[PDB]
Amino acid sequence: ELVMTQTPLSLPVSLGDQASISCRSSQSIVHSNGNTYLEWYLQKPGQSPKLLIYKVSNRFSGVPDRFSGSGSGTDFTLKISRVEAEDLGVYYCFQGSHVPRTFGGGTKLEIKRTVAAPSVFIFPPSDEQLKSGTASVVCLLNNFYPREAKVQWKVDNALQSGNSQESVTEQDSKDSTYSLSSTLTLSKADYEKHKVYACEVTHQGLSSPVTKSFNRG
Amino acid sequence: QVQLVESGGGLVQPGGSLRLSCATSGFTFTDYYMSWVRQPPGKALEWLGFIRNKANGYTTEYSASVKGRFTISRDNSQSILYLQMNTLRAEDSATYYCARDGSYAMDYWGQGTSVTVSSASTKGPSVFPLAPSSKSTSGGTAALGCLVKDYFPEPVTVSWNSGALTSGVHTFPAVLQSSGLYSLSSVVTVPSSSLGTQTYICNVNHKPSNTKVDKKVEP
Ligand SMILES: O=C(O)CCCCN(Cc1ccc([N+](=O)[O-])cc1)CP(=O)(O)O
Repeated sequence: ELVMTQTPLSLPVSLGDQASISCRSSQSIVHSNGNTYLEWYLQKPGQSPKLLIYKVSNRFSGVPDRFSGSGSGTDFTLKISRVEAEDLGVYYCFQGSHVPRTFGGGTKLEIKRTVAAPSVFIFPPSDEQLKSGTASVVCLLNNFYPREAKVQWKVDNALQSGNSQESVTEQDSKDSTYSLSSTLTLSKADYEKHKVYACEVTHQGLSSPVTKSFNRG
Repeated sequence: QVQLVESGGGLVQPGGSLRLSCATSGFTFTDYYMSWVRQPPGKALEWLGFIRNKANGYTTEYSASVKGRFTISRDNSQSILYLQMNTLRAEDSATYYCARDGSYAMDYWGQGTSVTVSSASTKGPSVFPLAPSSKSTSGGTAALGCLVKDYFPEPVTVSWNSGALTSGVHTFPAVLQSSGLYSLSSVVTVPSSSLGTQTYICNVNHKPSNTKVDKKVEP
C-alpha cells in the first residue's frame, strides 16, 4: 500500500553549503498509538546502511548535529547544514509504523570541488596473459573531476571501437574525485600484428588532450 | 559489543533454495525484532520482512514482493537469525543484510552476504600484473596494480600487502565481458624512486571457487 517517494534523486552540493532532502509518504505514518516512526539511514560507498535519525528528529548516537530530522504526517525533511567530504553517499528514509515496512527511493549526494585533471597511465598486456592467447591493454585516468571524461584507443594511429569497456569508481571520501579504468581487449594474434598502442584522454581540466603510448607487439 | 554477522550467501541455480543466517552477540537477542533487507548491485534498499521479539510471540511480517516464497525464523538458545528463500529468480540476486530493531530502530546492521542466481557455474579468476611500465613516462609518481580477470560469480576481494597498503588504492567495479565472465582491476599509486626498495602484493580472494592469490607486482 504505502509509497515512500524521495526527492531529489540526486543532489550536488558544494563543500560547506547546506543540503536538504524530502521524503513524502502515501499516508500518515503516525503509528496509531504513540507517535510516528520515520527514520533516516545513510549508506556510504562499500559500507552498510547506518542509522542517523530514528523517531523523526531523534538523532542517534555518534551522529553530528549538522543532521536534523523534521516534518510530520506525510512530509519529512532531512537537512545537513555545512556539508563536507565525509557526508558522501546515498540517504534513505524508512517508515516503521505500518507493516509492510517501507523504504524511500534513495537520494544520492555528490560533492562538488574545484576542477582536477586526470593523470593518465597505460599498461601493456602481461607476458603471463599473453601465453594464454589474449592481451589486455589497460588505461588509467586517476583522481580527476568532474566525472565526465573521454578515452579513445589508437592501435597504430587507427581509432578503435566496440572492443573496449570502462569502469568508474565512486567519489572518493577524501578528495572527492573520480577514477576510471579502460581496457582494450584484443587477441594475442592481432596484438602481434601491430606496433603503437595509445590511450588519448580528454577532460575539462585538460587544455590539450593528453596521450600515453608504448611500442611493443 | 553488538555484532551481527550473516552468511550462507553464494551462487544458486534458478528455482532452487538457499537459507541465510545472521549471527548476533552483544545484547539480549530475544528483546528485539530481527530484520532482513536486500540490495541489488547499484539499486535501492528493499525491506524484506522481520520477526517480532518474544514480547510479541515472535510473529513474522514479509514484504509482498517475497511473502509466501520467503520465511524468517530464529534460534533463541543460540541468538541466530534465519532467512529461508525458495524458487529464487535472477532478480533475487543481491546483498542481504540483517539488523535488529527496537528502542532505537535498526541501529545495528550486519556487513552483508551476497547472493547470485544463475545457471552459469563457478569459476576462479586469473591474476596478471599491471606492472609499473618500465620507462614510467614523465612522472615522479608511478601507478601499478593487478588485473583480476575471468571469474564468476561475484564478488572478489582485493587488498594490498595484507591490508597494510591503503594510500592511493583504487579497486574498480567489475564489468561483464562478452564471455559472461567478470573482470576488474586494482591500482595503487606510489613514488617511482622506491620501485626498487618497496614490495607490492595484491591479495585477491574469491570464495565461490575458494581462490586465494597473492601476486607480487614488479617493474
Ligand atoms: O506498543 C509498543 O510499545 C511497541 C511499539 C509498536 C511498534 N512495533 C515495534 C517497533 C518498530 C519500529 C521501531 N523503530 O524505532 O523504528 C520501534 C518499535 C511495531 P509492530 O506492532 O510489531 O508491527
